[PDB]
Amino acid sequence: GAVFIFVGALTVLFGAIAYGEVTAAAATGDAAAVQEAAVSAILGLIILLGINLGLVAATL
Amino acid sequence: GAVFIFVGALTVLFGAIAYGEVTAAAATGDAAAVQEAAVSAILGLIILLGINLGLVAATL
Amino acid sequence: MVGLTTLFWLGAIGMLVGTLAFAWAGRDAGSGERRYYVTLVGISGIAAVAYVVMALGVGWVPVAERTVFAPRYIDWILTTPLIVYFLGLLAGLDSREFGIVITLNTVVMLAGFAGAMVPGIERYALFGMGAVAFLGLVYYLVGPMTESASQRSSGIKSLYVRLRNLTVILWAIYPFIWLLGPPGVALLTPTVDVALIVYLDLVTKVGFGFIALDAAATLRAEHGE
Amino acid sequence: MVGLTTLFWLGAIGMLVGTLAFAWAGRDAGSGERRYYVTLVGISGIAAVAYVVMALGVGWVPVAERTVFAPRYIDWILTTPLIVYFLGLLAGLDSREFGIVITLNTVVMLAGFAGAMVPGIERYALFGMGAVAFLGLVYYLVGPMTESASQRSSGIKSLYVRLRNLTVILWAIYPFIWLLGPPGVALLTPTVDVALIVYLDLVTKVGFGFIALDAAATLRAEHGE
Ligand SMILES: *C/C=C(C)/C=C/C=C(C)/C=C/C1=C(C)CCCC1(C)C
Ligand SMILES: *C/C=C(C)/C=C/C=C(C)/C=C/C1=C(C)CCCC1(C)C
Ligand SMILES: CCCCCCCCO[C@@H]1O[C@H](CO)[C@@H](O)[C@H](O)[C@H]1O
Ligand SMILES: CCCCCCCCO[C@@H]1O[C@H](CO)[C@@H](O)[C@H](O)[C@H]1O
Repeated sequence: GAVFIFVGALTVLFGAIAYGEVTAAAATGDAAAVQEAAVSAILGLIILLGINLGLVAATL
Repeated sequence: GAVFIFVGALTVLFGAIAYGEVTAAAATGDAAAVQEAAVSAILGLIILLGINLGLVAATL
Repeated sequence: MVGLTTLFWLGAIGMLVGTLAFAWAGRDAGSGERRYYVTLVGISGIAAVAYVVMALGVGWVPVAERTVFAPRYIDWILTTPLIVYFLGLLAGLDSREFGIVITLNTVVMLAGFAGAMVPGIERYALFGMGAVAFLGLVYYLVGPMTESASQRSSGIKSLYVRLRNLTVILWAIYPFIWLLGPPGVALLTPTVDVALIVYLDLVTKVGFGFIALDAAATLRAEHGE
Repeated sequence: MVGLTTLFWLGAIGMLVGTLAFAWAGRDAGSGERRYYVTLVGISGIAAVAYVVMALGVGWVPVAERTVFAPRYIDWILTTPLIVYFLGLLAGLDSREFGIVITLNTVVMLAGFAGAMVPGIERYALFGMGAVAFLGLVYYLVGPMTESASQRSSGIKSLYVRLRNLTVILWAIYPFIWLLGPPGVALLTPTVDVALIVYLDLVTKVGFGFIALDAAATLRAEHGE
């Protein structure tokens, strides 16, 4: 319940922040800049999943 | 154990596929193309989290 | 160049494996369990055909600057009602009750299909029709049908609940993929859209079936077997 | 323009809230629980200062086409040993055993700091030093220290295990962020790196503390309180 909401909300929050970086990079017009922001977002989300999973396993 | 591995492995698999799309877009040189692939990856990963969470709750 | 076909083939393989597993598991099924195994085979079997067709590059429809897959929606129209049928059998529904849930389900599937093939904001009106029908279906599954299942054995009720939860929760995700995917605002690319659906389809069909298969032995033991 | 400072301020606020919560929770703590509450206050309090400093734009070091934050590593060097100390107190360690784990921990923290400030592949040798020391620390926490904790009450052993699991599992993620982040191959941008660390720091410090606070009452009841 509250945990799914917590991790889901945070993931969305992280996504928003990641999205912000991608959008800002796109504004420049440099495909390379966007790719760097995108790779960071993908890897960051994968790591975030690791943190959430670890937290759940450590508490539940 | 096996579930964390399963969802973690799949998430990494999805990330790889998403990364592939971003890289391919970057090769074109169009910042807009990269942004579209990046937004898709971020939203896709968030949805993937929803699926994994739903699956766990439905089985466990 | 096109990992799309690769994803479709993977979906086809997964559905095929499931189809064969269910068929084999029901080889010596009793006259009471028979319909269940046959239904599972039909669910995954039809899905397997749809994926093979798409993997072969057939049924691809480049609607207004977007790409939709006709076989996907045809598959849903024909397989989701079999899933509802399976759940209805566990709940112990009569002809009337079955007709109600199958009608609602069909409205959902038809709405998504029509909406996917329709350009313009009108597709959102069709989506709305499906969304409302879906809420009605969810109500029946969690309400009337759950009460009906409660009149069966503990094993049947337990299985119904497990499969009902998997269905309600995961089916609820499809409309979001539709809205965010190519059919809707197209924020998700075809590849990402297809990957997510392949995952969901395998779980809602093959996963669904394996859970039932895992409960089979316990259900037989309940009747003194 | 710079949500970095915003993330640092959020980390500062979270650490401050924790610091105040722990301080208040230990207002009427006994002479036996005292050290525990004081330690928690020190853990989150120092972290709070580090975040405020970074939020104010101080300690930012633009190492070779990358950005590292000195206060982050200084914070770790000073706070992680307090976390180990807290765990060691629950386990009931003696001076010698404490010295061993604190030494290992310091090697880890110092290695990461030096590596972050060092350009070239040499930083990976420093990372290696920290990684090996970390495995030694994990061994002590799961082995010798767990056996020591097993000689305490069930409540203490239970708390130790819960906090030890949280620590081992989450601490193991930091090296991956270091390797993939600015210090290493720089695949993660400063913003993403900082966001992930803010989350981890709050859990490993504030979450860690709240779990201990939640166990306090039960531990008192064990002694007949
Ligand atoms: C194997 C395929 C399955 C179980 C497909 C399930 C699909 C749904 C539950 C789709 C639902 C939709 C809505 C509720 C609104 C309209 C759009 C749809 C068709 C995506
Ligand atoms: C509040 C801060 C905490 C609990 C920080 C924990 C940090 C670590 C466990 C860092 C570990 C590292 C390694 C194992 C290898 C070298 C690089 C480090 C310092 C990132
Ligand atoms: C996929 C394999 C799972 C089989 C679960 C079926 C067990 C249901 O139980 C069966 O339900 C029938 C209702 O049509 C009754 O007529 C049977 O007597 C009863 O045993
Ligand atoms: C953060 C609040 C949690 C407090 C947990 C502390 C309970 C530990 O228990 C205490 O350990 C001491 C060892 O130094 C003993 O001397 C005390 O007698 C014993 O009660």
